[PDB]
Amino acid sequence: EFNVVPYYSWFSGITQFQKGKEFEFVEGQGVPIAPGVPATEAKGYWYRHNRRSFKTADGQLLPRWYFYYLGTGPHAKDQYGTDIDGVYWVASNQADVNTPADIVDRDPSSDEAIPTRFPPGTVLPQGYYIEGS
Ligand SMILES: Nc1ncnc2c1ncn2[C@@H]1O[C@H](COP(=O)(O)O)[C@@H](O)[C@H]1O
Repeated sequence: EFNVVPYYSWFSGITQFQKGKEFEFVEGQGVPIAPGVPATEAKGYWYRHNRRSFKTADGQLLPRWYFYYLGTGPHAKDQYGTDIDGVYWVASNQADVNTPADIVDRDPSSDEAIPTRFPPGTVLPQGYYIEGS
């Protein structure tokens, strides 16, 4: 949850459930599927939301990552592929990463998030759960 309204991702998040496993994709992979989007526009980044829990007298949420098309979201101005903590860049090999994706953001009610799905052959990062799946 957010005490500051986030930029809305077109897609459901990917949640870490095993500590220690790194968030990664093979180069050319990792852009979630949206109907009608040309592969030339399949470029962007996953952004890590660190989550924080409140203290109890019991006994820790792990991060959840959200996808943003290139030139959108909280890192809209950062260059593709730049080392930034909490940003993981992904792109189809059809995409030119020197230009922002031609994709207006999501919301209001207008559209709900698309459950995150990847094409056959995608190496899925172990230790992460794709929300919606
Ligand atoms: N920065 C964000 N933080 C939390 N939720 C977001 C964010 N951007 C968009 N959303 C939408 O809120 C829902 C949470 O994602 P998920 O719970 O993993 O299914 C998703 O449908 C998101 O796309």
